[PDB]
Amino acid sequence: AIEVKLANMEAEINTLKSKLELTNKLHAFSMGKKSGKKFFVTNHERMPFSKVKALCSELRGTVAIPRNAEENKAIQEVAKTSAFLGITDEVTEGQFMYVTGGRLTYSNWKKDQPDDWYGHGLGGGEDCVHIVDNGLWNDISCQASHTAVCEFPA
Amino acid sequence: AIEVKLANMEAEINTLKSKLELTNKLHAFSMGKKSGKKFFVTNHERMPFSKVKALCSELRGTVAIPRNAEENKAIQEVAKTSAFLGITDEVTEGQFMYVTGGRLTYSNWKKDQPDDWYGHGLGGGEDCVHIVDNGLWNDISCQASHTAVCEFPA
Amino acid sequence: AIEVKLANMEAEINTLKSKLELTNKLHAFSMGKKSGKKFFVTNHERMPFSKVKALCSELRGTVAIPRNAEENKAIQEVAKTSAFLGITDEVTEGQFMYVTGGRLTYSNWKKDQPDDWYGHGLGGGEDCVHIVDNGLWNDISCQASHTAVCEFPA
Ligand SMILES: CC(=O)N[C@@H]1[C@@H](O)[C@@H](O)[C@@H](CO)O[C@H]1O
Ligand SMILES: CC(=O)N[C@@H]1[C@@H](O)[C@@H](O)[C@@H](CO)O[C@H]1O
Ligand SMILES: CC(=O)N[C@@H]1[C@@H](O)[C@@H](O)[C@@H](CO)O[C@H]1O
Ligand SMILES: [Ca+2]
Ligand SMILES: [Ca+2]
Ligand SMILES: [Ca+2]
Ligand SMILES: [Ca+2]
Ligand SMILES: [Ca+2]
Ligand SMILES: [Ca+2]
Ligand SMILES: [Ca+2]
Ligand SMILES: [Ca+2]
Ligand SMILES: [Ca+2]
Ligand SMILES: [Cl-]
Ligand SMILES: [Cl-]
Ligand SMILES: [Cl-]
Ligand code: NA
Repeated sequence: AIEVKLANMEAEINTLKSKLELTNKLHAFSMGKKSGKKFFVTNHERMPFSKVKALCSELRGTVAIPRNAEENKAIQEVAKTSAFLGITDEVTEGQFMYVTGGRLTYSNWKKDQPDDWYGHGLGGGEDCVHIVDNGLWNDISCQASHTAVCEFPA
Repeated sequence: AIEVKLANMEAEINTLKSKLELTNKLHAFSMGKKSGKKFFVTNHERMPFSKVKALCSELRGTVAIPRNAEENKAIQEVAKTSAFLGITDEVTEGQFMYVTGGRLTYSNWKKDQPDDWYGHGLGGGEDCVHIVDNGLWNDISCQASHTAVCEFPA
Repeated sequence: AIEVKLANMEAEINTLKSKLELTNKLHAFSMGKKSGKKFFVTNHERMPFSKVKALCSELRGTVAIPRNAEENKAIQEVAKTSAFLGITDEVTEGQFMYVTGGRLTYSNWKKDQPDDWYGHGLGGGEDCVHIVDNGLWNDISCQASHTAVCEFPA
């Protein structure tokens, strides 16, 4: 009986694993995930960049990053309002990098941006990035609060 | 070795438990749950209060209860139509109580309400409570059908 | 030792089964599944009929099928755009059948449809069906791309 029960629990475990995989697949689908496309999700809450990174990390995803015009539009649509992007120049001023490492391969900066502005009064300049009107990018204070949009693999 | 096999399966189970918790957190996030805020959800189905309590309990949740003006607005936005609240004066006419216990702390009654109206000729007065698109409360018959909105802990 | 651990593992597995069922129930509820009604879900992606079938099947559901005017309205509500239905006459031209088997009963064809049109130039006639804007049906090429909408049991 002991070995028979053990073999059954292995089957129970494998069955639950496939069932949870199905649950995740269905959830992604109902939330709009498209075939061969990473999917962006948000709870529409505004918060400082540090909280956005922690929260997406907690969800096993990353802070949304547009790699091309298409993805930039996808993120804009999900957010509906201004959201943070996983891009910053905290490591080297003026040199924007993906929070997930590397130099930029695509950008959609607003005219006269990035300008590492200090006038906001929160302290320091501007090392974070958010997507504003018309999907254009603006460098903004990481201390500022904007929409949290997380990314999951295609 | 059965002991090793058993240890290995315990580990597999712990991983599934972690993945399921992740699934639950992502679902809430994708549905708009705010940090430190309660999670209100609805299927937009109107039904008698009895139905709503049973439904929310089945989901291990409870009928939505606004504890302040903020939450009242949040519930209003999710329901988008008239929704029952987890408040009734069924036990003792005149003394409204939370379905989860205790005397009302916050309220937002409409003018001329509660009137424990009997004119609905549906049987008895009005011992339940529902919200209107305006956000104000009105006592209504528990036998009437209104939107089901369940809440989950912050 | 061994037998006690096995008993606890059985218990751990059952609580996991229980929690997963609850996750599935909550997901459906939050997506709008009405009591005693089947529930329709879509990711708003357009794709050839064979892909829609494959996808719904992967999710343990089937391509949406309107069995009456109410369900037809429900499906158009969910689709928001032209979507394929689980109905075709691929087996025997002129005799529409449900993908899950059986001859078509309730129908809601647009005037002058079905017409097994060839002029589309995709090759062959029209053996699939899609619901357009207004809820009416049209036979269309199974090779054309339309919104994927899956249904799950009441
Ligand atoms: C939301 C936004 O774009 N803020 C920018 C700020 O980052 C800075 O560039 C400033 C320059 O004066 O202009 C503002 O409009
Ligand atoms: C939706 C609503 O407000 N219903 C109320 C009803 O509860 C009762 O108070 C009645 C007075 O006869 O007035 C109605 O307007
Ligand atoms: C979308 C739609 O209704 N397409 C139809 C097509 O199926 C075929 O019937 C054709 C014949 O003139 O008319 C088109 O309007
Ligand atoms: Ca079993
Ligand atoms: Ca900077
Ligand atoms: Ca700037
Ligand atoms: Ca009473
Ligand atoms: Ca009363
Ligand atoms: Ca009243
Ligand atoms: Ca335990
Ligand atoms: Ca045909
Ligand atoms: Ca046609
Ligand atoms: Cl900064
Ligand atoms: Cl009553
Ligand atoms: Cl065809
Ligand atoms: Na979900």
